[PDB]
Amino acid sequence: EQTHNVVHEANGVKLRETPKEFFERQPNKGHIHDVNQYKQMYEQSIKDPQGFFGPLAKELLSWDHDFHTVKSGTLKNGDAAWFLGGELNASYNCVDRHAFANPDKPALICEADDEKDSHILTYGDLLREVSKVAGVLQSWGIKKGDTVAVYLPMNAQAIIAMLAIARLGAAHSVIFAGFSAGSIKDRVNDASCKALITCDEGKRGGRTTNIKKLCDEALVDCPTVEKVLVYKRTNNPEIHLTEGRDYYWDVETAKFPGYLPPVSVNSEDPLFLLYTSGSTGTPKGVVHSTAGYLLGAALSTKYIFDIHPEDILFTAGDVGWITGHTYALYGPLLLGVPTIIFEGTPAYPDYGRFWQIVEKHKATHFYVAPTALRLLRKAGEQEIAKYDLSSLRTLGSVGEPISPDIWEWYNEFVGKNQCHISDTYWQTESGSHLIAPLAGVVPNKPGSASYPFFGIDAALIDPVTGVEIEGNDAEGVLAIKDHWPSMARTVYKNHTKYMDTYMNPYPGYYFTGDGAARDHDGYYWIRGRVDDVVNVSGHRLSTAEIEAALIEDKKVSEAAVVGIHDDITGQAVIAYVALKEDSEGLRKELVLQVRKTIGPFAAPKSVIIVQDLPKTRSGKIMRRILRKVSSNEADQLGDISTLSNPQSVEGIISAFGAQFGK
Amino acid sequence: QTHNVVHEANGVKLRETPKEFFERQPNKGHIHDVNQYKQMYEQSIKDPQGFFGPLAKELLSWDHDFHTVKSGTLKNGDAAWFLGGELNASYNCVDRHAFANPDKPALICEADDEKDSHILTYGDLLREVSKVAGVLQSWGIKKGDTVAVYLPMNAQAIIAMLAIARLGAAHSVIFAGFSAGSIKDRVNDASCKALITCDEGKRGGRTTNIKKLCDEALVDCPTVEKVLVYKRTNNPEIHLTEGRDYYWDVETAKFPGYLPPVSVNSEDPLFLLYTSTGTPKGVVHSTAGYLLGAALSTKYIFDIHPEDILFTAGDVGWITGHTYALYGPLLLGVPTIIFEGTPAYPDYGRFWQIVEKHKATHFYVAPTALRLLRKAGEQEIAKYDLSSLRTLGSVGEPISPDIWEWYNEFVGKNQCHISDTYWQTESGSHLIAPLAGVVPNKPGSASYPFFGIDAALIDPVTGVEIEGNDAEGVLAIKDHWPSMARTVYKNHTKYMDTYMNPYPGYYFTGDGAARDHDGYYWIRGRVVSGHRLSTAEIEAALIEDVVGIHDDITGQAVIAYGLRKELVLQVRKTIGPFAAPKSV
Amino acid sequence: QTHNVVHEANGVKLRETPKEFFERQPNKGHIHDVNQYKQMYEQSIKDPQGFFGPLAKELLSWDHDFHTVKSGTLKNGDAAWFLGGELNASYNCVDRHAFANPDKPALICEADDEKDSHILTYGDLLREVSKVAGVLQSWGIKKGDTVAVYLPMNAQAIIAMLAIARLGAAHSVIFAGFSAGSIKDRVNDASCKALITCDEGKRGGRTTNIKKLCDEALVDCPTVEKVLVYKRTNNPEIHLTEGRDYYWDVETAKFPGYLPPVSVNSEDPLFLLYTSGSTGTPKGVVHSTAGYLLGAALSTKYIFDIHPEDILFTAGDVGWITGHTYALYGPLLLGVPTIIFEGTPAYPDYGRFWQIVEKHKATHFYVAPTALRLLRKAGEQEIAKYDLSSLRTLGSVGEPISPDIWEWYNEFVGKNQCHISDTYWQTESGSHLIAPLAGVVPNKPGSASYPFFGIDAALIDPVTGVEIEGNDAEGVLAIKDHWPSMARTVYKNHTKYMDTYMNPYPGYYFTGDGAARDHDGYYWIRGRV
Ligand SMILES: C#CCOP(=O)(O)OC[C@H]1O[C@@H](n2cnc3c(N)ncnc32)[C@H](O)[C@@H]1O
Ligand SMILES: C#CCOP(=O)(O)OC[C@H]1O[C@@H](n2cnc3c(N)ncnc32)[C@H](O)[C@@H]1O
Ligand SMILES: C#CCOP(=O)(O)OC[C@H]1O[C@@H](n2cnc3c(N)ncnc32)[C@H](O)[C@@H]1O
Ligand SMILES: [Cl-]
Ligand SMILES: [Cl-]
Repeated sequence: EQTHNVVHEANGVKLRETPKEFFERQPNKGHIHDVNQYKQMYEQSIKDPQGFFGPLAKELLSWDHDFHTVKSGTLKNGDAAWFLGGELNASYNCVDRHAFANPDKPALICEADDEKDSHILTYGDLLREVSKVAGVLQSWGIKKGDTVAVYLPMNAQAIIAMLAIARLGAAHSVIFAGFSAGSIKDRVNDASCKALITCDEGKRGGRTTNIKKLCDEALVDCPTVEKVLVYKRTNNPEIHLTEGRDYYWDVETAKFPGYLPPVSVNSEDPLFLLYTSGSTGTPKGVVHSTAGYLLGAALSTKYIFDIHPEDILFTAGDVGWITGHTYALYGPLLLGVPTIIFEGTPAYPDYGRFWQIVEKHKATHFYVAPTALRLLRKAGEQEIAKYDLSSLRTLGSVGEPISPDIWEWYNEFVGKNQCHISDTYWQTESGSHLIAPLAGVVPNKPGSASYPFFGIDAALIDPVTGVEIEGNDAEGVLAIKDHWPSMARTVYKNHTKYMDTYMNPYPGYYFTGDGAARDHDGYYWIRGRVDDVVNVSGHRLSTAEIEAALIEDKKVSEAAVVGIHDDITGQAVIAYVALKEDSEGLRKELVLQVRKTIGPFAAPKSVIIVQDLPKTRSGKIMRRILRKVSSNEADQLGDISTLSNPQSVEGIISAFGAQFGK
Repeated sequence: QTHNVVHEANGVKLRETPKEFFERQPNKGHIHDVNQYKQMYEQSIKDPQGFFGPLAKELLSWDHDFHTVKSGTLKNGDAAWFLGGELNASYNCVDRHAFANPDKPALICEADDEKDSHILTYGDLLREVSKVAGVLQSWGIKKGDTVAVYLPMNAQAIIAMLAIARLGAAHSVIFAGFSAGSIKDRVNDASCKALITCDEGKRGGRTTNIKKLCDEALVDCPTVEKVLVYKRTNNPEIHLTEGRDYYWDVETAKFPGYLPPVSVNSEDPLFLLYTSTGTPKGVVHSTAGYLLGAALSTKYIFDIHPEDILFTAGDVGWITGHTYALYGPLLLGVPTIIFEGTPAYPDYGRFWQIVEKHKATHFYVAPTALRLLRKAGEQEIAKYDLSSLRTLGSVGEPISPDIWEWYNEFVGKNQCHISDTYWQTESGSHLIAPLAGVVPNKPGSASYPFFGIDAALIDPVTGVEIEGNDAEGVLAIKDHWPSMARTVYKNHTKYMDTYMNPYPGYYFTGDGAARDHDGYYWIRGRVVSGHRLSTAEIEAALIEDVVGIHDDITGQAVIAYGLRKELVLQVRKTIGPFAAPKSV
Repeated sequence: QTHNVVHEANGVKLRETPKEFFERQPNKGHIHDVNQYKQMYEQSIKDPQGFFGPLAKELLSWDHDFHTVKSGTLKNGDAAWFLGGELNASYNCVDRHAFANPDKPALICEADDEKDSHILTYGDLLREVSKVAGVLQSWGIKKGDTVAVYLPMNAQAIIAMLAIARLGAAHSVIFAGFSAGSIKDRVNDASCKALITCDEGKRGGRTTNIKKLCDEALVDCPTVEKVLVYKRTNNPEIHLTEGRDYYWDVETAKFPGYLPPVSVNSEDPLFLLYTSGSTGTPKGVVHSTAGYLLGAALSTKYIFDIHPEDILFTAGDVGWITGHTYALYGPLLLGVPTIIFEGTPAYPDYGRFWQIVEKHKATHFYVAPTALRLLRKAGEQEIAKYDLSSLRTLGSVGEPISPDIWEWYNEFVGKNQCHISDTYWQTESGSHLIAPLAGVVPNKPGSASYPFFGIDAALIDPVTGVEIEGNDAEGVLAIKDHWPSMARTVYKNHTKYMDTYMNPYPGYYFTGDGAARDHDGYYWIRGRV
């Protein structure tokens, strides 16, 4: 049909063909001929994964040992495996092989917080520094199977640290630099890391950040950490190093040579742990294999973004999150292109920094979160005209829904109606892109991620019946019908939590946690999470974890945290608190509690003080009532006589109306 | 036609394989007739490189190629096969079949009480082996470690052995009937880092105290860092030691159903198997050579095809369960029946109920069991449909012509082939046996030597090989073979003193045998400076009025525990001048 | 024609290889003439990938292919060869020759007193090396560990090194003449998990205190968990520490005559060898596995002209690089017998070397000019008592050889019928740098002549730091690019390595020596600067 009765996003939406200038700027024949070749390749990646991914794994990756089986396992049994029998090394495929080919080609284009401190590392430079850091870790006893934590800002040392760890066959666990001491402690202890790599202080927005200080605070309770490597980011001599545990990056790396043999690992040996928040309260360490994850990175980076050897990628992300892992580090370095590592903010020294960077290095591909696009539209639209952005041809959006208006703003003001826009939908647990418009191939509907990617058999499940929905113009739970190379393989030392979360809810499928809709053309429209996980400015948060931090305050008895829409951050956290026995004073105190328990980025937008929370006959909190109230749907609550304290609802409603502003 | 030495063979008609064997055979037999067998055998002796090289590639999956098929000599105790090659045992027993057909049955587990019986597919087996391997790996188990197993004959024993071999470590299986002291000795000699066991066992309906005996042993086993305990009975009164003991179900739940197998060298030890007035010695088997011997013997002697189902009524506590309940059949990708209980529980028809239930085609048992069932449950055999069987194996002890006939008629219905298999823990796999559907049987004779086994009879007095037939003597083997044991753990000298030095240039089985005019071997049971002495005879001469040890000059020395000179002369004039003890 | 700078070169007639060399040669020479050598040399400089790749395949057995022949630069101290490949040193030096012909001799052992001499075949060598590795494997020694050796020059020293390399560990040989303080400094720097030594030694008929010195040093060596002690004299009053010291014979009896060798990466360290430098305490020179082995095999073959039928007698000691490269690896890699001499040139008389050469029909002899000066002074008359007609290559090493000693070496030992190879190299080069190839390069007494494959020699002006073009020149000797057997670091002190070798003249390797180059390109070593 032409009209949609379910997918209202799609009604009267004109397709947006790739502009002709995209192809004029393309350095070579595109990797895909047209949308028909894409459909053929897609159908093969579903019907015949062995014949499709086998050759691609050989083309894009360098192997130390061949694989005998392309694909094994099933979602329902949680035993997925790819490229069995094969051996390889991640740092070899990202550094060594490119350095041998051309050691002088740029690899890390590092733009520091303050541009005066920017620099460029070639592949030859990167090989030597990765080798030396790996040499230090090796002399410390790090070996295949160990885990090493990283607590660094978004700069060269973070990338070097990750690649040095993977060079030895160990798994890195990168901890976002905005995390508090308690969040560091939790992640390090769950992984039992033997070593940590960090720095003395950080630079953000021109202001100094206390990085080593928070490590010392967490490490008092991290008995498994034997040694710490400290990079002199500020060289502030007043930063204390603990004798026998802490050692300086520059001093130790000077003892070792600029080449170290990489350690061969199995395709399914763990490459890294990345701790993610879910519906649990405690963060869960998502584990990724080596071969499957790397192939997914190279494959998506190449085909969805249309990356060629001549190109330059600026992923405005942070390696503390999956987007930096896959599309600032592994994706581009696997393909041998330069990648821009930006340490600062889009506002420093002014709101043209992104564009100053793009113009400076003639970047061809730009990848950013819609939260930033909203900021630059609100505060820095006047800066764009100062910069030449004609080197760009691919503009990616990631991590949250992109509104059609922001899509248009991105298309016109950054791309000049001349670039292809790739709204990429995916997750930490998927490793790489799931649904995205391939650059130069897929026509765009603003606000739609369009078609599923190679190896991704997407489906919609009816939330009522648990049955897959045939046909288009449909809505439901977004699930995937078979595993794919870059799919996460477990939750570290807690594979049962992994099964209960992703595989068991919809047996036979993978459960994304998201709902979506499919229009008459097969285009998917993401409709946000269905498991009440909150995404604030691109950061996955656990409302359960925020409730725990608020309760830790001994003046608080009960806490209930929900998420609502926000014009700036996408979603905002609303915290409801009941006290046992101050005003904004207490509310400010609680916000700071969340800041130092989890991290500044998890602070609630607002704190509502209530006499008590609505609870069932059981004694448990009905959070549905707090969600309906917080979204000004006070009506639609329904019959509340099932509660044990229905009189509380009135107080909840009035408190939200009185305290959300103030 | 007449024998003056091998009296067993006089007037024994050959017993051709019944026609029903071939009617029940799922495919064309692997060997056409005895003449083809003789050609293949002669090559496996004269040209081991050209014979075993191709078979090693056919029957095994390799992670790294081998550059030399065969190396070393018996006289130097440096035997090695497929040098340079790398592989993994659990990959060849599980992974490769799971990829091919994950739903094909692998372990048909018959519990002590049938209500608890279940079937694991190759896909199921891969997941369970991977999860246990993940637990052990997170505990620090790695190549070169030894891990003890103290479990009954059930799925967990099989899973545990394969998970240990998946990491490149060596499993040391300890028969679940052993005492605390027997556990203690074996664990300490092997210096095991971990132990896998269960809380209690079920045998004949009665509960056995398994974990309790382990705790008693482990008080003096400092090398054991952690123990994995399976809830076989879930008896809550069974104590676990904080910080050491962890539950199988709890820990395996933390890890995924796939774990990369760890490649090992062809000559890396696959397992240690301790023997029962001697002190227990850990017989060590290589990885590649042992596996090939298992697959090769299982395939050709038993005539195993992919469609078949093997019931080895043995226990992994002994070599028979190791090779023909686990490795042999799983290497070939067939189902294997793991029976936890006794032949009497819940009644004396259980074996036959099991064979009927799963339509087993191959049955392998010790004459001791056949004597029991003949004495107490003969009437139960006919109650069950046993027409799926075509091969009936006997192992571990001589099968008398009388028992052979009873086995042939009441179990086989004069329609099956009987394979009297002779071998030892140290040989890894069959040495002398009638190939099913190929070799005619003489009841009580193991018949011909197997591929790669150059059998001979040695005069025990002179150490000289006996030429010709109608002969008797010490059973010895003239060259090493792929599945031959490689050492005794951390005691290679005892290995040399036992197998290689008594008759230098040969392997000494410890058994006597006779060879008749047709070449059939008849096992006849167990038997200083080149002169053989009898410790028993020196004790007798001294009593009318002794032990052996290694010696760097005279090879071995005899120590017997004015009068000392009188006794030495007594032994010289009773036995012989060269038979005097070194010291009295 | 005339030299104004290289005064050593004026009026020095070339000395061609005697005819009897080519008569005693068992097979067609590996290089026909000097002109073919220069075509090969120029390829080894202009095309290292195309020259050394095939030679790496030809001379070494691999467990994994390599993907890149050469990587890195002198200026960044990140040189690497045969990247991605794996192999094992003991497999190439023992196993593969045992399989081919186990009865061929490998170690021709001449003890301090000849009555105790014996010969190990490659089959015998493999069984012994396996048993010792089996001992170390059971002790926890594994790839990445370092194991110290404190043994005289005899079979056990050779066996211990090969057994340590069989497991993928690095052996740190400590010359048996070192004091306890020297042992202490070396063992601690390397953090050795185990030590292999003996109870006592035999040197010139006298007993030496070996275990006693180890015990005095080990009181300050916490990392050493276990010690393996060989019974050289079997003196029962030698104390072994309970729980730490075990006997060689007692432990090897427990293990089988074969053990699988452990694969190591091309650039995994094969050994540490501690040198005395101009800067304080000893420094652990580290050598790769593939690069070093290729260099040892390639130079042994082409400079000495070694063939399968030949027998090499390197009268050195494995405490030093000369014994590492040319008493052990070089010859064993090529599957020829090597003569391991424990005693002195003086005991029981000054005809010991020659009695050995005659005894075993040695075709190659390799010694330091210090021994030549000793024998010239004291043992010249003994040379005529022994048949030395099997020799055809006479090597000099470790120090300049004066034209006088050269002539003496040439006439009384070589009988004016042998070729003389004055080899110049260092511990840090792994193998020969400059030497006259046997049967190829005519000699100028006192000159090492031309650089070897992959060695791009040059002279630098010490004052200006600029390479000196043209011949008839003097200055600091340097190399313009790294070579396969070049040392890769100083253990846990890569900065000392960069400061010593790579930084003085960036872009070059600094040999620490001064030299001169004459109009014919022959190099004249002028000693340390
Ligand atoms: C990537 C990343 C960060 O991964 P993660 O931090 O795991 O968050 C994953 C969740 O982010 C949301 N999301 C991500 N990309 C889009 C998109 N293009 N359109 C709409 N929603 C999107 C969904 O809710 C995902 O499940
Ligand atoms: C198998 C097994 C268990 O191996 P193991 O427990 O080592 O006992 C090995 C000894 O068993 C006896 N034996 C084994 N098979 C037969 C046979 N077919 N006919 C006669 N005797 C036999 C011999 O004495 C063996 O040396
Ligand atoms: C080999 C070795 C031992 O290596 P090492 O002990 O490091 O000493 C190395 C130094 O010995 C001197 N040297 C070595 N060989 C010669 C020679 N043929 N002609 C002149 N001088 C020589 C130089 O000074 C070297 O740099
Ligand atoms: Cl005994
Ligand atoms: Cl006597």
